[PDB]
Amino acid sequence: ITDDFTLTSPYLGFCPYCRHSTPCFSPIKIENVWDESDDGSIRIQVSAQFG
Amino acid sequence: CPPGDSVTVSITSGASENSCTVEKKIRRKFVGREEYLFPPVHGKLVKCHVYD
Amino acid sequence: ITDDFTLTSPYLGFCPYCRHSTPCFSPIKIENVWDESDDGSIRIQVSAQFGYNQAGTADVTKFRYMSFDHDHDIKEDSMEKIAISTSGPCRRLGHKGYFLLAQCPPGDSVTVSITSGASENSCTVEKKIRRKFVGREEYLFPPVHGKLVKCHVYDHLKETSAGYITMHRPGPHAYKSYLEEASGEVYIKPPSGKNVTYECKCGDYSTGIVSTRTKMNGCTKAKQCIAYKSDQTKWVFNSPDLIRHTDHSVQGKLHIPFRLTPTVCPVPLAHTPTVTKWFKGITLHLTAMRPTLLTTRKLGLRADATAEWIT
Amino acid sequence: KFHTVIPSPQVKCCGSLECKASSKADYTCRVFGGVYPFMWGGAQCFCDSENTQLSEAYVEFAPDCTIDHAVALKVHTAALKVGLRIVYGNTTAHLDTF
Amino acid sequence: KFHTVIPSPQVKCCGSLECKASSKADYTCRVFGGVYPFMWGGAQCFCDS
Amino acid sequence: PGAFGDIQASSLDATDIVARTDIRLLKPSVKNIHVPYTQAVSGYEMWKNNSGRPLQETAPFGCKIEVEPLRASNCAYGHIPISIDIPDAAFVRSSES
Amino acid sequence: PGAFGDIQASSLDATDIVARTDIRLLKPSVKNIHVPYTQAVSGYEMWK
Amino acid sequence: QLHYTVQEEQEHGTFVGNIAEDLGLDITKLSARGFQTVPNSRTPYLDLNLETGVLYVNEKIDREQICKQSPSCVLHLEVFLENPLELFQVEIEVL
Ligand SMILES: *[C@@H]1O[C@H](CO)[C@@H](O)[C@H](O)[C@H]1NC(C)=O
Ligand SMILES: *[C@@H]1O[C@H](CO)[C@@H](O)[C@H](O)[C@H]1NC(C)=O
Repeated sequence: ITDDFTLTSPYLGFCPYCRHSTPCFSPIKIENVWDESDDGSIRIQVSAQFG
Repeated sequence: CPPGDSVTVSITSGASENSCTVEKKIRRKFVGREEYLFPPVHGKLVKCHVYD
Repeated sequence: ITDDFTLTSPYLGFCPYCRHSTPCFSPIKIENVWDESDDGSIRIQVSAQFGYNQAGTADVTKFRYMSFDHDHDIKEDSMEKIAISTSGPCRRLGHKGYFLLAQCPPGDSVTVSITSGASENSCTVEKKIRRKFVGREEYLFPPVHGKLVKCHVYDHLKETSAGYITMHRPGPHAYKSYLEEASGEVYIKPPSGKNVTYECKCGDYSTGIVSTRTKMNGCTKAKQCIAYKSDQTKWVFNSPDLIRHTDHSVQGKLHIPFRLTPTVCPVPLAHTPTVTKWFKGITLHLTAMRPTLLTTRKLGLRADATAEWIT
Repeated sequence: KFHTVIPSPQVKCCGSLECKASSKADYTCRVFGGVYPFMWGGAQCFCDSENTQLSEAYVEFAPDCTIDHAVALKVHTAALKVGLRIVYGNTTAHLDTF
Repeated sequence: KFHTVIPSPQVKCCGSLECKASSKADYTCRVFGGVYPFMWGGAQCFCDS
Repeated sequence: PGAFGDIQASSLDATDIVARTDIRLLKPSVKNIHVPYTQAVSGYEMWKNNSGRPLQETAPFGCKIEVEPLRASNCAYGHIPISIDIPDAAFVRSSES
Repeated sequence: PGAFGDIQASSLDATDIVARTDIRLLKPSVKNIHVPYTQAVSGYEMWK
Repeated sequence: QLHYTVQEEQEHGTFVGNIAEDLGLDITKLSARGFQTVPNSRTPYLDLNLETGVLYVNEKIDREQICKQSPSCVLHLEVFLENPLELFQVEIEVL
């Protein structure tokens, strides 16, 4: 296990939509959306690194 | 966010713009019986499982 | 045939649903909507020329206006202020002359509107626009893996036609602010140096040309003489809220843009069913997440075909 | 799918009109009387309800029917053709015959 | 409710690449000959088809 | 008026377009000028709603049905007799077999 | 594949995860590198 | 899937990058396999030579206009062929 975050890096994904309705390369590829809360919450995994 | 069919995420700068959508069937959900839209102020307190 | 936009002018329409939900005369009246493409792109025909300056010298950031005035003149404004809407905003992606093209979400009305802050207006009509697909499996947005079927979509190219239009001579358009009646007679007040006709029949029929000279006659009512400006040069499409000229024959013809052409078009593939074997019959255990067509037929003399959309 | 074109209405100031016969696709005309039409600048005539307007309408094809039309046919007496593949004594041949 | 997890595809430039058999949950592994993959910079493999 | 076939033409760019579609005018009431009308539903799109299944999945005996010459290609029924004129040079002697 | 008992395990976090969910791969038709696949619907939520 | 970079303030007829040799196509088969552009992805600043597959520039590429039209400041194009029915993207990034 680790949390030393300076040892990782973001990457480019490949998304089926883009800004203008075509599949193109993008740095904000969404990998997974998990939707099993009880007030409508949503956990998104992207390819970039927030925070 | 409200229910829909896709989940979009986008940066809105102007120095760069991208977006990426997957289709994901989001619909609203309730707890127990008596389907509702906003949690009331007068009600019974039951057990939920929410995210932190 | 022709494409000379230094010779046609925009005109005021009569839109059935203005911004105040009341039918008013508006320079942004839309007249036809076409939605037969497979990509959700529509083609709106407005009564204000797009992509041209005031004389019509084809720059791609200004549009002719046909303003409201006591006088009768045309003007122009920046292209950035035209927004198309059905059920939320949508995306302009072409304009030439009258027509323009946009890809808009499924709603029920079609709105175009200038968004200035000086002479702001809108105009809506009703049109059952909704989302369509190609093939046999239904989809939300086109996939990243599957077959390549051929679907027909609109060009975004300006200089392609699939169309034809009739454009002819303009009609007489009288005003009531060309007149004053401060005494028992009436006086014609033309604009500043124009040739203004009249056809007044109080007593007996009259005509003539008046160039900024207050004329009277033996006439006592304020509404028995009309007077319209005499230009008769520009051309207007036969919209049903104009008066025809006494000739009303074809003078020129213009291009409808945005040809409907064939193109290749990706489609999803579905999960191939597993099949159990029993006596003179298959049982196919099969999944889908969206409505997907299954059809079967025997290979004998009776086909006995079935078809159902399973979900 | 058709396309209703409607040409601009003809108004005769303080007179009378009548329609002829045309030959366009579903021509339909009938006159009126007692109108008093207004434009953006009103009072488009000069006598109180003594005049007529005309009203004509017809149809033609759409500008998308060059892709979206439907060709009606009338078939009879189909005659069959067969492509064969004859091989005799390790020597093949390909034939197409009626 | 399960969670289908796909690791990154191995690509070998003009050499046959068969895969082993492991004991994870529902392992499945097939080869595909004739690829020519593209990243953001094209031609990720130097050996045509 | 109101079924398949209320527009007729020889070709699509022809001029002898004949049609009836129940277009009847109405008397205008409002002071602004326009022309009101009413018309039946386009029978072409009414056919297009509930056309049914095409005959690429209803034809008996199982055959692909092409369009551009209107074939009914490659299905199977009956027996066809033929007779083959074999050249006699492709034979061998019974004193050789 | 397609009903309850789709994936099984003795404990919750143990590595004896016997499973069968009818996963099949597909040959990719786009020049971009990705791995297409189709799969049976989740058995536990169809039971749910 | 391609990626090209056109330079700023380009004139007419300047060669940017060639497509047909990149993806294993022949010159005489381009007219046979129905080589056109996809109508939706066409750009006014780039026409195309349909016989050898080279990609020149039609109008004078102004950066501040299309940077604004597209705040990424890029360009997009798709071409297709019809005898095996394949499609592939071509991206152009003006700098
Ligand atoms: C008005 O008409 C006269 C001829 O009747 C012409 O000489 C004059 O130039 C016209 N005025 C304008 C402003 O066009
Ligand atoms: C073809 O048939 C002839 C006689 O029918 C025989 O002699 C010959 O060996 C055969 N060809 C081959 C390749 O075996």
